[PDB]
Amino acid sequence: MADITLISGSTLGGAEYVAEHLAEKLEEAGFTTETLHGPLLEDLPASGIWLVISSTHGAGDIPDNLSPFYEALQEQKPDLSAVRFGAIGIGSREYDTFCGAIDKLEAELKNSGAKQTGETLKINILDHDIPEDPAEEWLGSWVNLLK
Repeated sequence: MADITLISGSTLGGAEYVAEHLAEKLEEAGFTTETLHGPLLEDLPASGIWLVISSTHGAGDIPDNLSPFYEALQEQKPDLSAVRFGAIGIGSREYDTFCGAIDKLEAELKNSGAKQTGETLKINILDHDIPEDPAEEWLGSWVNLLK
């Protein structure tokens, strides 16, 4: 069983790498985890502390792995007023769209009544594979709020 189910979302695998890396740090922090590839709303209960991670294909298109979640949310707009979530966008950051794919997924969670925790992370993958600002630092700020 997990207590922070991550919601991995890439076609390339970049979000799967970041999700696995984050999940390891969470396990060392003492919290149980899972790395659900592209789950749907009908496979997530209305209460929990989730962590949505999405590639951005350069144009704001969410990867087809996870993009149906945006549609499943807005089509049903259930009460989700006890979901907490985190949000990460990943992509080649020199593109015109700019870790913006994640915004749609978080917005419909927010609209359904959920709320974010921490702040939204950006992860450039064009040139480096993140250089210098670990997701580990951001995760520290997160566990400090979700406790």
